[PDB]
Amino acid sequence: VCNENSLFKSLSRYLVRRKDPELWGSVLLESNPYRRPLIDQVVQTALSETQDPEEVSVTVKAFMTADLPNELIELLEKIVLDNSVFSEHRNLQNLLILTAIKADRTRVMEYINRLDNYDAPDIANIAISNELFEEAFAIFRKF
Amino acid sequence: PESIRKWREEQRKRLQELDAASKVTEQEWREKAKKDLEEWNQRQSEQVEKNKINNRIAD
Amino acid sequence: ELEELINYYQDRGYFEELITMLEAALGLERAHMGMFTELAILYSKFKPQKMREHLELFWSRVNIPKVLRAAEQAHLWAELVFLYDKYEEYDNAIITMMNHPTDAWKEGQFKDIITKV
Amino acid sequence: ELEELINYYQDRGYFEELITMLEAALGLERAHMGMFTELAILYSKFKPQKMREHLELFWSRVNIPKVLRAAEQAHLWAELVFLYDKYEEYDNAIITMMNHPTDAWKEGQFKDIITKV
Amino acid sequence: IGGLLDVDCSEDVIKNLILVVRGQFSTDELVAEVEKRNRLKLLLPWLEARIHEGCEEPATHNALAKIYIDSNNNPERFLRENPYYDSRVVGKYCEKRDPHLACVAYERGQCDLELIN
Repeated sequence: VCNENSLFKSLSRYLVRRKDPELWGSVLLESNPYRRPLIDQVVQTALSETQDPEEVSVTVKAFMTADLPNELIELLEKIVLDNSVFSEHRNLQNLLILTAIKADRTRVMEYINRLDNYDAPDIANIAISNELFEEAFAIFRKF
Repeated sequence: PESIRKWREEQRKRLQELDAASKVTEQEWREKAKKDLEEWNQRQSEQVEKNKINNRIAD
Repeated sequence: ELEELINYYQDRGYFEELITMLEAALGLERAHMGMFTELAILYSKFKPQKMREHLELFWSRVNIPKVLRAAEQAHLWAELVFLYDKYEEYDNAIITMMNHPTDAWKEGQFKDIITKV
Repeated sequence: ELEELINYYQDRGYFEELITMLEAALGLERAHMGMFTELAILYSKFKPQKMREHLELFWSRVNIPKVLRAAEQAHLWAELVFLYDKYEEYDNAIITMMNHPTDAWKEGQFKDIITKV
Repeated sequence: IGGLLDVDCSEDVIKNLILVVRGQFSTDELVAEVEKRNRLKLLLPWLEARIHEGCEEPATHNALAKIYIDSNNNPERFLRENPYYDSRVVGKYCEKRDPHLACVAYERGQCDLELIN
């Protein structure tokens, strides 16, 4: 019924209350006309609750199993990193790292100076897979 | 009887003027904005060269 | 049917009859938004100057899509921006001021509403 | 503890200095409404022609009596009406708009706003 | 830990130590410490840990609420879902801060006299 037209913030709230990753995937049918539209508001609205990360986690798990490519998952990474209340880096930074791997854009460079509290070996492996051939050793000594 | 044509042509030509009105307005805005920079940079360069010839005596 | 009476008019070129029958159609207390939707629609059709103010009142009630459509049919962008505002349709206001500034351009309002992109 | 600083300023004649301090305060981050209130206050005593244009913004960030008294010290009547629009206190808006129509009256709003008392 | 309250030491050291064995141990005192410090950040993740373990110490819930107040927000449901702090204190804190939060607190707190006052 909402699909026609509605306050889709309400539907996103149902989502953040309907802990139904399968229903998320139902929303993630990849074929609905409003799908790009709907996601456009669901992202700008997910910021509303900012009190529990449970539905956050189930939504990102859905993202994983829905294998939503770049411009589908990491966009939420971006929106949430904006003064993240859950200011951990696990499942965010690492999960930003994987998105960066899938993206391989200039953004990945300033990722470092944007966040903190990471580990070396992962980014060392990726950077030797990336442009950084001896910056690996320089970061061994550096960061 | 497809009598829409009257008001239809009316509104069509109305917009067909409004466009050109908007365009001459944006053009005048463009040129006046250019004039702003042109009156700005002259004074910038003036003061720059002034302090430059005043202060080169060191390095 | 009310739309079908509309058709029952425009078929004969009863655009004036459309006007007249809307002239007292405002006398309502039990209907819903679609009436006002059509009202602004036929405004845009013939008397587009009047939907602005009234629109600026009943706006809280009417659907999104038909409004978007009729607003386009107006091709009155200095208004469409205000409408996007009412539906907080930022991106649209942005592109429209880009393509239709000198009609729709508002400076500080835009420079503050920009932060939602 | 900065209100007393304002007092310090104006008593010490630091009027332009305190308005500059206002300009400083214009971009704070973790501020309650009282900031904006005293902002409007100093506008009233110094920048009325700026006041209302600023007040177009933080309607949702207001205390009633402070801004009431400031406004009435300015008694910028149309601005008082705008206040009432945000606070839904129709009576006095009507009072003024009657005793101050020329400066402060519009027919459109008057056409319906009366129905609320 | 007395001296930790006393010290105003370097920054990371707390986050480093918090896991240590206990001594003379409370919480409603170190809260007073950070209130002198205005540096809520300290235990926020540790507070998360402690609470999601299931400690129904209102001051903890109260500490939660305080940092939330600090976080420029409205935890209407969070304070709502939490009949484990004291609605009275969480209301009476934000007197100058926000009528809405204290009022809905009294709502869930049934603070009738306080609603009045």
